[PDB]
Amino acid sequence: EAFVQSGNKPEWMILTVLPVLPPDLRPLVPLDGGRFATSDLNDLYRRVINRNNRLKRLLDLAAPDIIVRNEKRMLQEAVDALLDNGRRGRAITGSNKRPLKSLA
Amino acid sequence: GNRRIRSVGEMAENQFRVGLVRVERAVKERLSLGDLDTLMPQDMINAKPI
Amino acid sequence: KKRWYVVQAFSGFEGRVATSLREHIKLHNMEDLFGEVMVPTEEKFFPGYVLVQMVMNDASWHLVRSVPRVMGFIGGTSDRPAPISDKEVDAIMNRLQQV
Amino acid sequence: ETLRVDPTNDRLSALVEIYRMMRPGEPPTREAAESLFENLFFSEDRYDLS
RNA sequence: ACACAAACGGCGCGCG
DNA sequence: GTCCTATCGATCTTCGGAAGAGATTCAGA
DNA sequence: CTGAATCTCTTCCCGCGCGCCGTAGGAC
Repeated sequence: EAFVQSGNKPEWMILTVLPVLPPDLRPLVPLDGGRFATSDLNDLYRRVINRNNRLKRLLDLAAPDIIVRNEKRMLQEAVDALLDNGRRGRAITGSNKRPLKSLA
Repeated sequence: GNRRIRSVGEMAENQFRVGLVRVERAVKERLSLGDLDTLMPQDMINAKPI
Repeated sequence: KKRWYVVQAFSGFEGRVATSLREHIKLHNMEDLFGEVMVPTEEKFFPGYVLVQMVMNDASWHLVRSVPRVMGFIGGTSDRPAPISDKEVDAIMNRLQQV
Repeated sequence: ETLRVDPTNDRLSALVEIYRMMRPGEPPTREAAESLFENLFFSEDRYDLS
C-alpha cells in the first residue's frame, strides 16, 4: 500500500544507469606530487568501469555464455562493493590491507 | 602460569619464518620449473619478500 | 567424451599457466585424460581466462587447480565444471582462425 | 549421547564429512581428505607446538 | 589581474 | 636508469568478543 | 503453523599533542 501510494515503482530499484560523484567531492590530492594519495571512491569507480568495459568487449564478441554469466556476477560484485564493501561475503582491500571505504 | 612473555628475538624469528614461507612458493615453482643444470641458488631465491 | 571447459586465472600469468599446466600433467601423467589447454589472443577476447579440453574427474580437477594463481573452473559448482558449447567452440575457433 | 547425534559411522564418512566442512562446496577425494586431515594437526608446516 | 598556499586516510603513544 | 602498463586476487599469522532482535528452522501436536 | 535452539549486522565519551605512512610487474 505504501509503495503504490508513493511515487516509487519497484522496477526502478534495479540499477541500469549509475551516477558518479562530482570529482571535486572525491579529490585526488598530490600527497607527493605525482604520487597522489589514495582516493578509494575513484579506485572503486576505476574497478567498476574497467569491469564494465571488459564485459562490453565480450558482449561485442558474443563470448560463450558461461564466461559472460560469470562476468555479469563480477560486475554485480564490484557494484556491491562500491556501495557497501562489507555487506557482501568478503570486503575487498588493497595492498595496504585495509578495507576500502565504500560510499555508504 | 597460562601466560608467557614474547621478546624481540622470539617475535622477529617468527616474522622471519613467515617470509621464508612466501619464498617457499616462489622457489618450489622455480625448482619445479628450473633446468637445474645451469640455474644457481641466487636465481632460485630473491630477497625482496623476505 | 572430451569437451572444452572454462577456467579463469591471473591475467598475463595466464600464459605461464598455458604451458605450466602441461608440464604438471607431464609430471603426474594422467595425461591421456587431457586434450589441450588453450586461450585465444589478439594484437583479446580472453585476457585472463582458460579453455580446457578434458573429461572432468576429481583427480584431474585437483591437478588443474594445483598450479598456483588459478582461481578455478566455472560452472554450476566448483566440482561441476561446465563445458563450452560445441557450436560455441566451433564458431570461436573460426573466430580464432582469423586474427 | 554424542554417538546418537553422530550421523557418520565409518572412517570414510568421517574423512569425507570433515573435508566437506573444511572445504565447503568442493569435490571430496579419499586421499585428498586424508592429506588435508594430515595438514590439520600432523605436520609442523601447518600445526606446531613449541 | 590587484590575488592564493600547502591534510586525504590510518597506526602508536600519551592528556583532562 | 627512465619510463611504460593492466589488472586487483589465491595461500601464508590466525584468532585475538559480545550484547540485542528479523529470518529460517528443528521436533510434533 | 509451535517450539526453542538456533540464527547476523547494529553499537562501543569529547576534544588535543606529536611521530610514521600509503598498486604490481618489466624492454637486460
